[PDB]
Amino acid sequence: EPVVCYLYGKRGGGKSLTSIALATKICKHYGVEPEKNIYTKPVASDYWDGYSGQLVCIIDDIGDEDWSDFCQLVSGCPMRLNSSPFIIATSNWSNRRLHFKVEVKPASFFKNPHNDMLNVNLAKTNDAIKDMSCVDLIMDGHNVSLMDLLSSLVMTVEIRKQNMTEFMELWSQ
Repeated sequence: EPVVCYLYGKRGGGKSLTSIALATKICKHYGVEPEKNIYTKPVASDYWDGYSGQLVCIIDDIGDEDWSDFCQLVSGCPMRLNSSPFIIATSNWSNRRLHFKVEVKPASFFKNPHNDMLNVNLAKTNDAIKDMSCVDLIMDGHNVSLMDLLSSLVMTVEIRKQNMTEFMELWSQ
């Protein structure tokens, strides 16, 4: 049902900021108010209870084995009313359906020297927040931009907006 974008990396490495940036860019793409269309909560069995139709859902800090819990959340995702929400998951580490796995770490210039975390002040002054160029996004082995990721997610949604998945299975045999 839902396209899951899976962002992982070290604490304070930029995965959280990126999840929100991606979330709001998804909302802007679809002509929708971000502050009303981002449902973000730490992973938990009652994650969906407070949900009320936000376009984008963020499932945070998938740690303490939380992966079985998060697998349930995806399989049991509710519907929307435009028909699935985008799902962004964050986690310290990586690791079967249609998904995007993206490692998030600071771009070399913006890695804090004291700790290997993201220097958000420096990214701010360097106008590197708007496009999240302050961050390295690593997907299928290579660096990718936030807009590339957004564009890829939106396109595969448009692909599934058609009702082709059955035929694509057939065509793929």
